[PDB]
Amino acid sequence: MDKINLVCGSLLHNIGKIIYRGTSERAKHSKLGGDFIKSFEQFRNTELTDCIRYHHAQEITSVKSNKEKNSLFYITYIADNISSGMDRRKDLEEGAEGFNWDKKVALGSVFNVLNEKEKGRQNYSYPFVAEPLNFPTATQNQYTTSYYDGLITDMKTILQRLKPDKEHINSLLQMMESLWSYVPSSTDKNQLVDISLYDHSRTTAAIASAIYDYFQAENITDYQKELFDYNATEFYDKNAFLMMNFDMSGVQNFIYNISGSKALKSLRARSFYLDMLLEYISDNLLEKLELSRANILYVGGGHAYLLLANTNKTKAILSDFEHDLKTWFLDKFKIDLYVAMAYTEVSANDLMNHNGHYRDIYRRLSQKTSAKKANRYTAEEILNLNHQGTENARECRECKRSDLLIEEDDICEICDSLQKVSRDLTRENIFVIANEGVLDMPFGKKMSALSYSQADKLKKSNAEVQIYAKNISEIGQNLMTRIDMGDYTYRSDFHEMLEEVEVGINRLGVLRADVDNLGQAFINGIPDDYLSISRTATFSRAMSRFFKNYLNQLLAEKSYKINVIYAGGDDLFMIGAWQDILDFSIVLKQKFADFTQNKLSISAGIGMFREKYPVARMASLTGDLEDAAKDYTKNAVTLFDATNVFSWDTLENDIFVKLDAITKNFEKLDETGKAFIYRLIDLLRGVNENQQINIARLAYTLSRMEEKIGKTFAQELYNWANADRKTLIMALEIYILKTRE
Amino acid sequence: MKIIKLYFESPVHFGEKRLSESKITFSADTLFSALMIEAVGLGKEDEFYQLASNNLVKFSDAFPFIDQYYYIPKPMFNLKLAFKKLLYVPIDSLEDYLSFNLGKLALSEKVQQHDFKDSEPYNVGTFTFKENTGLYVLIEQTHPLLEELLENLQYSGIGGKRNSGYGKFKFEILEDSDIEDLFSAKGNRKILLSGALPKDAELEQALKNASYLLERRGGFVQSDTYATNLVKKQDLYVFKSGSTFENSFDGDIYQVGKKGNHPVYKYAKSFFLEVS
Amino acid sequence: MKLVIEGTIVLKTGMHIGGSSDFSAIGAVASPVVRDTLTRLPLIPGSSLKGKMRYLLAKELNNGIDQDEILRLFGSSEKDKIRRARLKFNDIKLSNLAELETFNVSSTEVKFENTINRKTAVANPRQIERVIAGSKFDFEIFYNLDDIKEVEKDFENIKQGFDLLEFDYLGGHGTRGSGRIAFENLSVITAVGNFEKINTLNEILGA
Repeated sequence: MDKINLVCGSLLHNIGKIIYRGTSERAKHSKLGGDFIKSFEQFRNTELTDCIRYHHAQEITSVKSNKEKNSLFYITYIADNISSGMDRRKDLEEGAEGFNWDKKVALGSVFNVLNEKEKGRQNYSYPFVAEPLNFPTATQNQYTTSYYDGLITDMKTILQRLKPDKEHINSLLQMMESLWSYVPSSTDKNQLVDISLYDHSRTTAAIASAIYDYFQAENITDYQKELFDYNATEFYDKNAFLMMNFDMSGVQNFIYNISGSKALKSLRARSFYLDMLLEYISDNLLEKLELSRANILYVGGGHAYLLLANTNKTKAILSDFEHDLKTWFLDKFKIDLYVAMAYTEVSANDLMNHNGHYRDIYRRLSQKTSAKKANRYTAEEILNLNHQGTENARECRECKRSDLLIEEDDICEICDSLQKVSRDLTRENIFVIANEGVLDMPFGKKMSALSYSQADKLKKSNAEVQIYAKNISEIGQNLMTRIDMGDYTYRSDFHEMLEEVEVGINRLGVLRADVDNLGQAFINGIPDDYLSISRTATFSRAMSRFFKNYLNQLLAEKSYKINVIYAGGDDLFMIGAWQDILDFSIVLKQKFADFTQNKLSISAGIGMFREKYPVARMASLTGDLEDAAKDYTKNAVTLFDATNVFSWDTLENDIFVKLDAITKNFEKLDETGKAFIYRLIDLLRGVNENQQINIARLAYTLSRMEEKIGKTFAQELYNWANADRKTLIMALEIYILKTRE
Repeated sequence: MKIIKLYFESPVHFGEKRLSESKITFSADTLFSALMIEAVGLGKEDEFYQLASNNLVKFSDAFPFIDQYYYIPKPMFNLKLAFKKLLYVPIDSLEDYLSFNLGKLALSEKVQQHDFKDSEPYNVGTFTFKENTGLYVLIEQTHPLLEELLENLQYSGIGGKRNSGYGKFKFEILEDSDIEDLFSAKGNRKILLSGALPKDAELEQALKNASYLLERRGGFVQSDTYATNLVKKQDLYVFKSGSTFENSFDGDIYQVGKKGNHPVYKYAKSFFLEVS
Repeated sequence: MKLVIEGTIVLKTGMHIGGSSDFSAIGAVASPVVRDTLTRLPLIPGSSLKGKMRYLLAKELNNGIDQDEILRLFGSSEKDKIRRARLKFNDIKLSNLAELETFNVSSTEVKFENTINRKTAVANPRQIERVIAGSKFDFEIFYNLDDIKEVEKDFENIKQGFDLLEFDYLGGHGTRGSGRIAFENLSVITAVGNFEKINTLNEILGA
């Protein structure tokens, strides 16, 4: 009797209610669950059946003695109670034939509750378009049963390739994130319609496995008396949850630990490598915890928050995992990389949020993480780390490091492995790990990152081998889990990229962007009244999801001549033609505003460089530009220089309507440009210091060429050059930069 | 206990890993390495080492200072409790703790041209101090020898990119009594003020309730006598200057070169500011 | 024990030194001159003066067919022999801004220039920022008096390099009429130690 039954009863839960809201069976939903049971591979044992068809309290009390103990649905009952965030004691639950349940209501958006004490309470919902490209809106929405029976026919014509056992939880979870990302959790009760039921099922699976292993260690009997002879508080007043975390420190100085030639490739290599190390470290911890991937709340750039059980065996394996992971980083990256694992304990009552106390759970986890960060290494680690020092006449140039260097060539083994694996890395390529690979990972298993080629034949009898994917198509014996990484590349040669452009100046434009005010919004953004854990999980997972898949799709739908180096919430770096970079910055800003319901701000910096320019100095200069943008302390952007800082609406509206007006006017003029525009820019940049005489010369030239450039355009230029002056200089400059042959 | 104030009239390059970037201040073994190389310039290096080995010459590292405000790196505590952006606090304002901008970093772009070949560029990160600021070095019990060596060092240049053309300074002692009483005080938690590392038999007693970062501290041996090449140093790992310790320790001047024709030392002795 | 070679650099032509990676506007100066990053006062980097003296001194010796003199003046990092650089250069800042304010002119200018394609006969204009002529530059160079028997040949070589740099540019587009400098008010003073025959060093260099 193992946890496959319980995790399947959690993840496969409430399918009967989502078909109850579209298919007419007005009987009690327990019989609908039982009739849905037997239409699979085979009917299972009584454990999973009683798990999924008994979670209704009167039926729970109605079934005591006709069957045995070891209920394994009491778990899912209080699991739905704790995952809900509020209480269901004796009331009829959802769709229980107690009232006229007219269920036709869509899924509310995560960002409406966000920061409601500063800007009030908005409300939105998620519409449906027949990943993929869609955005929540402020209009009422509706789903139809035809699409439901179509999706269930697809689900049950592709679902039978899996076996309800331990390892297939990952593959059903991959198809669950493909399918259930937009289906609601309930219909009424606004406190529940904020989140999708896919992550509610993930959370329920995590907490169910947690309480199961908790009761497996404490060795207790009579779940019925304990949980129902009192009203399910005696479980809640016990410590049974360990919500630990991960924190890589100094990721930035390892991403930018490059000074060699191949600095384009090594940048994307390191930015991929840190994410994939965090992925395998978390997944191997769950594997050694005999646990599914549902216990991950969120994995991001350098952070991985988890939810495990509170048993002393987990403490022993957690300390062993500490020692192994710490020693493996101290072997490879001497002080450069460090993970800070700290566990915090919470009672089961403590995360129900009735007495509050959730943002201080994040705060306590931050305090313990900073406490372990303050005292990193023990005594013998520092002693060994000083004793292993030796002197040599060679070093690598990126990793300035005097050991583990290859022969005949002077680049360190990770320092060259990253460059090679960055060279052979495309969109549909697959990532594979085994005892033989290229890139070093703990605990002694490497990564190959091989393509669809002659080395595909390892997937036949791929024991002790895991697969990390970009796309998922096969759900039989393939078992590919998705890793979110964005690697759009137009041509990969900058010369061909510029040579295809034949309209403007031969320059290479560079975008660096980051989300500002992301820190306190990620830590404490959702207000304390309508506060949920799965809402935060959806928040951060949707942010990373947005950046990766919508960035690749927005750059795929229009043939943008942009090479993405790496993406993420904290970091963005794209090098391409300056025309496409400038025309795509407004697109990315507006799509981010549409996705986040324009309450997460964004700042960026556009730089512009010649064809053959070094990428390291390029990235540093554009990072300086976007830092000057974020120094303004609001959302803004710098065009090519720190002296030209514009707000996003200011740039978009003012600069682009002035540019479009200038382009309409000077096209129909047969002989005016561009010498008039250069004299105009000369006056409009001389007017900064000598303010009066340049305004006089401006009026003189505009009435001089009133008969030539247009009656209304000249007076429009005279009006614009007094009201919003500095905008028009940049408008004319980017006009000539666009129209230079 | 005395002060050593350093007025730079030229840009500096205090590299920490590579030439393209720089650091605001310089460390303690950087100044000790400068004094050793200048003392073997004068031939008095042996008794300078015997002075610094037996505690009569004990200096911290360089710290920023603006007009009548002496700074230290932000001491980092086990504080259970915006000013989270600030890297330096004034040295006397620790009791208040329980605007600031000296200079701006610049990057200087250079080249090396070959006569019958294309050129090759290299760039140097620099730092230029504002007109009424610089760096200061703490020292206790000033010696005539170090007053003679810093009088002689200022025409050779502290800093990295030499002898093109950056590091130059003029110093003056200008002892102070408003901050000598801070160092005469005793408290329960003692913060560090120099890149240090305890001896092997006391690192455990030094490491009880500490708050620290390691820093790698290596490089290349700068001499014309150490073994006919450019040999790297044994990368010693010392505590960061902004550390705190509840119990004191005494560092050592470790020999990080043991293969050339002369030893190469590295200053890792402790310097504490005792506070409640 | 240590000497200070102090003089002035007086410009006779432009002397456009250096390239920042600052973004150039479309109608404005590309390739601005190097400046102090905090004073914004025009500047001769000491690496530029050092490199030009090393160039002219190395091209002078071994006439048309390096040597211990050049390596012992300006350092060496060759794999076999390494020598500490005796010379110590400094970044030279502009000194006569009090005098250039008297003439009511800035210390910098823009030079306007083009090339012409020979087939298509279309010009191609450029603006280069450039220091004006008549600027002064107080420079301090420090000599490491480590050996007494070589200081005479060393100071002979230093004055030879100064005289060679008098007939050649200092930085930038010198072949098109820029960079011509002259060295006046050259003097040598000691700072620590005491050199006995400082006067013959003053006379071999200030002649």
